[PDB]
Order: sequence, then structure tokens, then C-alpha cells
Amino acid sequence: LFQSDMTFKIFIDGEVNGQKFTIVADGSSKFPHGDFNVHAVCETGKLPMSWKPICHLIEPFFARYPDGISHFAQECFPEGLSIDRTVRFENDGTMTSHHTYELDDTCVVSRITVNCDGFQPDGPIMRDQLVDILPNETHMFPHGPNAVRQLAFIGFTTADGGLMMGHFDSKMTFNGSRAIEIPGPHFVTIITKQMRDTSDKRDHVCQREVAYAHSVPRIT
Amino acid sequence: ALFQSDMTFKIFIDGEVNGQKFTIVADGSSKFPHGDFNVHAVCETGKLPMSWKPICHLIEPFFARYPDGISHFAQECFPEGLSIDRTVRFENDGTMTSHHTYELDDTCVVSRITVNCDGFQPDGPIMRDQLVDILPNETHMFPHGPNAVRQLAFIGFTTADGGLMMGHFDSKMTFNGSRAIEIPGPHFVTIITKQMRDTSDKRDHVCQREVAYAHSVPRI
Repeated sequence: LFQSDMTFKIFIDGEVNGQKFTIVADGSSKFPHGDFNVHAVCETGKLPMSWKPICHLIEPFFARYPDGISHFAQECFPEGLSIDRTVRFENDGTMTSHHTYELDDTCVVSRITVNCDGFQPDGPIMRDQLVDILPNETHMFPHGPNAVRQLAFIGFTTADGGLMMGHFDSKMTFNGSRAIEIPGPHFVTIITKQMRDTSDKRDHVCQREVAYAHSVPRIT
Repeated sequence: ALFQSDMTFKIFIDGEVNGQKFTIVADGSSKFPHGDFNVHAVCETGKLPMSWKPICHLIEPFFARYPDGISHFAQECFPEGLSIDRTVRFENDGTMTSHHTYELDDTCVVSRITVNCDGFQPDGPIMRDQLVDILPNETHMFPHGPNAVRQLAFIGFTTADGGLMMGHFDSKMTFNGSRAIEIPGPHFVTIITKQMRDTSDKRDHVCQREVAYAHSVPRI
């Protein structure tokens, strides 16, 4: 069902410290997956915050799993799946988001509402002072009969060669009402990287991401 | 990195849980090249007044197997040694704050720990000792200034009834020397652990072994 090149559209309806902003983005994922790109544009004009922190908002299902481990994100289709995420930033604001993933034959469509409250006007976030997104080892845990929980440490290198840590916490619920196999505790490596377009007179950002799952056996 | 030979270690934990004191002394040895070793700990004050699981991280960053390429801060810290400041917040349960001190005595490293365990839930799986497994995880290492490393991890505990208790691990490793040490870039250290009661022993004596090895992930 994900055995072929695919496409996706992201519609993000968000707000930051009361100020609204919206973003549309889309991209493709060659097969196999776990290495794809996205092109997102802030339709409200210049994004009112560093793009960095939104990297995780603009495709679990496009991460290449090995055989042993089950790809919950994909199994969820066609009935799609929901996502309740949270990311608390150390000494700055936090961003709650709700995700909606609808499949469209070859194109998967997600709708997202994201709140970004309590952000520091002088923090490296509001001041666009984040330069890097540190690669990290995501933590995947079973969660009820139908869910899967994803905990992560997203770090962004600041301008002073400092480090901004985000505490990532995301619940992925399968929409269907049918028996789906939940997988055992594992991890998913996420290496991302975004980039200025320079073509559009508009705030348009390109972000690549490579993601692949893996296990580590218990002591027998 | 004069950890070329084998080592031994003595741990003296001076702790307390929701106001009730308790003390632990442990010792063990690490065969070269380390990253697979055992500790044997016993609760001198008698029966540990809480699950042993949560105190698995108390009973050695330096006995982890690092590959060539990543600086081994923990070992670099010697012979003068290092101290650790750490917090582990447990979901729906209490949190434990500990201060660590490490020094190398010949070929045997000794450490003393103080640890407050507060707000722990009497009816929880920690106080009612219902934790079963220690989920293997990928702890996150970060550079933290000129003479310290930061460690972040998700420590998950299986509950008897197939549930999950999550611990939010946050550890700072400060170098005590008055030299200039080499701080490593963001990397990871895999940590599998297993506990086992030494029944032959009449005291509250639990044995623990863990294998810990580091690695990194290239950027794009």
C-alpha cells in the first residue's frame, strides 16, 4: 500500500503567542521511503518564528522500517490516523498540535492545528536564532490497543553555538475500528535539514528528512 | 582513557524516599574493553522501601564502549574524575534528584551518591514494587559548555500488568579537573540493563548487569 512513489499535502492552521499564521506544503517520497523532501510556504507572509521548530509538523509513514519491526504508521491506512503532539522548549514556549492524516490513493493529506503559546520574544526561537536541527534517536512505545507513543529530544544549535532543547511527545492513534498490530518498543532515527528557497518572493522553505527504524534486543 | 586494563568500582548510595532514609553499597568490575559489566548492590538498611528499578541508573558513564571517533568524556575526566547532577521525573509518580562524585583509586573507581526521592506514589508501581523490565533505550548525549556533557534519556519500566512507567532522565556530567578537556559532539549511548535478585544472599541483594555502547549519526 506504500509500495510505490507517493505524494503528500500539508495544511497547517497555526498561531504563535496569539498571532495567527498558516502554511501549505507538499512533497514526494520515493520508494522505498525513509528519505523524502517537502516544500512549505507560509501563506500569511513571513513566518513569525524560526522555521526550525516546525520541522516536525511538515510523515511517520514515510520512514523506512526493517522487516522485524512493524510500521504502525502505515498499517493505519487506509483508515488513516490521528496525532496528538506536544513539544515543550526548555526556557521558552511550547507547541501543541493535532494531526489528521487522510490517504488519497497515492497522496496522503494531513491537516494540522498548532498552538505556539508562551514563547520568549527574546529567545532564539522568536529571534530566528536557530541554525541546526540535531539528529536524534526517536523512542517508539506501544500505547493501548490502537495507539503508539513517540518521545523525542529535538535539539537546535543556536547562534552562540548554544543549544535549544525541545521535549517532543506525540501520540499516534489509528482511525479505523479494527484489529491492528502494535509494535514493541523501538526507535526511529530522524535526520532533517531545512533550507531557504530564494526563488519565491514569499517565505518558502525546503526541508529534507531521512528516517529509519531500528531495534535493540533485551539482555537474554 | 587509561581504562586499558580491567577495573573495579565501589558505590556508596546515601538515599531517602518520601522522608524515609535508606543506604546502599555496591561493587563490581568491568572487563576490558568494557561496555558489558555487572554490579552487586545491597541495601544496608534492610528492605529497600521502593522498587529497585528506578535506582538502576544510580548503580558509570565511563564503562561504556566508545568507538574511535567520538571523544569519551567520562573516561577523559580521569584521573581527577567527575561529578554528576541528575534528575529523573517519573510520570504520575515522584522524581529523584541525585548528586554523584567519582574518583579513580588505582584501578578501582569509587563513587558516593546522595539522592532524594520525593512525591512518590504509595499506590504506584514504584512504591508497590510492580515494575518488571527495564526497556533498552538510546540516551542522548550533548556538549554542555567547556567542561561538561549533558545526557538525556527516556527510561521506561514495564509494569507487571503489561503497563508502562516512563522516567524522564536528565543528567549533567561535570569534569572536576583543572585542565582543558575535549568535549564531544552530539552522539548517543545505547543502554541495556537487567536486574536479578541474589537469593543465595539473605540480605536485600540485587545484581545488575548492563551493556552500553556509543554511536553517532551523520547530518545531511
